[PDB]
Amino acid sequence: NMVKIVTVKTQAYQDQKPGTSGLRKRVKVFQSSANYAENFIQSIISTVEPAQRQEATLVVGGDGRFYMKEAIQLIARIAAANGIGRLVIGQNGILSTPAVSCIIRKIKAIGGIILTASHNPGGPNGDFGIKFNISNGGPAPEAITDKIFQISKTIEEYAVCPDLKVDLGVLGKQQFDLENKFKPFTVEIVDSVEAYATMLRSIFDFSALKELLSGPNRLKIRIDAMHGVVGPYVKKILCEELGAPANSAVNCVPLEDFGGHHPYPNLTYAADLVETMKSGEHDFGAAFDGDGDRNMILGKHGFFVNPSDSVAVIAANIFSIPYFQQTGVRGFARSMPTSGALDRVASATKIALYETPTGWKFFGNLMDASKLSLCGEESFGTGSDHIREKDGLWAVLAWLSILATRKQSVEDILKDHWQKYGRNFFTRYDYEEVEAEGANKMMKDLEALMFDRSFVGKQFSANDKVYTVEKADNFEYSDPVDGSISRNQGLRLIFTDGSRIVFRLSGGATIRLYIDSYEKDVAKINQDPQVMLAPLISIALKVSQLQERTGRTAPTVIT
Ligand SMILES: [Ca+2]
Repeated sequence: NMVKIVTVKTQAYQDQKPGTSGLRKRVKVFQSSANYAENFIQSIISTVEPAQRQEATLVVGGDGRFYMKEAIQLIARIAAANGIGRLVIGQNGILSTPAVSCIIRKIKAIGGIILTASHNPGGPNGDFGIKFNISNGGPAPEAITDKIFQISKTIEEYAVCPDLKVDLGVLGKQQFDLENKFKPFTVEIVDSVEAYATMLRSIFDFSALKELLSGPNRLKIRIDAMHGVVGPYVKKILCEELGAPANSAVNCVPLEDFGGHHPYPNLTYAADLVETMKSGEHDFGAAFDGDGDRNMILGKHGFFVNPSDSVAVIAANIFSIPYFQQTGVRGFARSMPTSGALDRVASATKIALYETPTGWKFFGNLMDASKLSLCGEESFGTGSDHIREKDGLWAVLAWLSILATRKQSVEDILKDHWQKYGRNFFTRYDYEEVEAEGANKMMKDLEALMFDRSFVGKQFSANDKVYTVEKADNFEYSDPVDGSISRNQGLRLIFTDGSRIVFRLSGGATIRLYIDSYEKDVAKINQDPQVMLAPLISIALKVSQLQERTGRTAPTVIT
């Protein structure tokens, strides 16, 4: 642990873009491309001014996928050589994305490097990702990721301590003396769960939750971490501390290949959990994605809570949670394609509702302005301003808190909610890997059609019901915090009855078609969703001429 600093000549790569969720490549790319990881790590660290490196701490950890520990060792060797004073690293390299955000904010780190590719498959033939978060605990913004990219493109050398090796498996402080450097390099290995659990212990009423989850008359739960990073969090918090029986923790051992499956929480990737819930034995089920910031919520018999409804239900019962009883509710937000269910709650309770373009930064900005308490995305995303990433296990404890106060089943809570606010039937059609020319033509033609002065007021017949266009545009957002203007964020068809159709191209092309059908009638709100959605789906396909432009007669995926 007495080690030399050396300078390594390297050759730059041209494709190392950090994106909004990190640099992601196949594992084999990282393995076969000389200094691929080294170059990128150096580029991140070179964004930190030399004068500020010794007093800086970086938080480092990841989702447990293959190659993670090797990448972490590399980050330590390079951080040390570059004069970064300290790393804080989760035991075994493990930290969920929400735990990283938690720890950065708690210890006032300059940021963190997260070894995750989120839900993407891992293993020797899978994907790997390197994500950079800054001092507010959230994703590095474009100005920073721009700078990292620029540096990586022309880098000709990096600094490294080749003989430095960190023991990731044992808790505590390891110090490294660097040759011809006065100050030591320090690594603190922390328990992967402790800080995050201590945070949750202050947010939620663990006494109430222990009462709910323990004993003969307990709420019966099945919580599926999909062999990813949230596993130990489930075991240590829900089972060990809150007393849920050990069987409650499903697929809660992190695996380097996530068990050979894709850790994304939806009805088909988490098919095993759904089949478990179908037996009527359990009251509540949930699944998480690989790095822990997405969640799916299930009730008895595998009743599916739509993510757009989940955030609305949490909003409508938000003072069941001690944190909000103390902060108050500062605002609500959803991404524009997410259903308008949250809006109904916000309008009725007179709380601001922010409708943002797709992406974290819009939520993070509003939170940093003390204007946003609770946010949701239709893509299984739920969060609050307790940190600056979405948080799947948090959403689960929010649901458990509501179940404890309401003393009703998941399905009955939703039925009561629909009765009170009306129901926003919702689905998302994905058309994957469509020919770009056809997708682009479809969008440009539709947008032109929508811009015509006569389009507003146009009527579309169902069947029975007539839909009337209230507004039609290509969504634009002026950020109230950083002043940026986001344009071309999705074609919106907004109907006078509270329903909407939205088309986006994904950022082969992917078309995402979102259908939001609002119904107030008692005779309609408990019908089957794809049946109730069929009229607007028909209207959407006809006005867009999607089949004509793409050759597709059906979506690839329906959620
Ligand atoms: Ca994720």
